[PDB]
Amino acid sequence: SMEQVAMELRLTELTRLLRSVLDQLQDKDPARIFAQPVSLKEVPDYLDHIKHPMDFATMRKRLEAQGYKNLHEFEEDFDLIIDNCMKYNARDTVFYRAAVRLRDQGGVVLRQARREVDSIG
Ligand code: NA
Repeated sequence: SMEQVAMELRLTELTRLLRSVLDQLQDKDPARIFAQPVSLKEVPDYLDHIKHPMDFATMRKRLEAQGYKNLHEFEEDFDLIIDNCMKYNARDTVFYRAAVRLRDQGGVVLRQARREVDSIG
């Protein structure tokens, strides 16, 4: 049907906006601390601590599979990256600190993306 295509055209444009959002968020992690999943070979106990791991490459594969229905789902994944890090790592570490900064710097970008999504559809 013609409805399904118009929907697919919107999902596609939502994917195009979320791609740009993802690039802007990832630019706020120049150290690439959140680039890739936490290594289970290197932190073998990680899953005893963190039940839902997340990272920017894993978000990217979901993004390109058009697996984000809306901005809320996308934000959930971003928040996981931050919240996981802040639990596993103590306050006085470079990792915890990198998350706090990513959160603060990401808020501006997510603020405007919420307006652009409401505004465009
Ligand atoms: Na902790």
